[PDB]
Amino acid sequence: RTQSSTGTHGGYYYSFWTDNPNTVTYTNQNAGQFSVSWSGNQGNFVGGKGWNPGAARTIKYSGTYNPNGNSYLAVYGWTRNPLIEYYIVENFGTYNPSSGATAAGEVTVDGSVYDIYTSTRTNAPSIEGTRTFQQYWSVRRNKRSSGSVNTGAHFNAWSNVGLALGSHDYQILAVEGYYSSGSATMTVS
Repeated sequence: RTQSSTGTHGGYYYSFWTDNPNTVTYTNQNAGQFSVSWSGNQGNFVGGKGWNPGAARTIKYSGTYNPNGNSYLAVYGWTRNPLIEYYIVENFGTYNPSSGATAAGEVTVDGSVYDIYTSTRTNAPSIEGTRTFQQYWSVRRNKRSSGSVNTGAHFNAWSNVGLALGSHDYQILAVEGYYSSGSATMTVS
């Protein structure tokens, strides 16, 4: 029992995916706002609002992020040609989502050091089907739940490590949860 919902709402692209629709409720709200509540410590989900295609843009977000357990808050997106999955992690709960990726330096932007990581996913699900692709991570040391993200500074930092980013696909401010509980209301602009 999986559910995937994508579209445009309030002038913004949105995406919500879960393998347990009964324990997670995603609500599109006006403009770049969305809410997610999840309970019962059951199920995996990722959802949020943003843009398709993405770009090197300044992403402003504000709201309330109240996880209880395994969860993160991240700018999240993809490129093609080459195929790259990337995460700018602004906050997380009890597990660092970068675990197992390879350390690849530091970048200081938007009020904090971010630790950079890279990984390779081999025959894994992608926006293009089963593929081998590169992942980039920036993980904020100073966790926060509102602010601005200069995505281009991260893109440039990643390009000095490995492959440069390709042509943008979607780019969202995402809330994720993994067998946990919580609630969040975020507004992107």
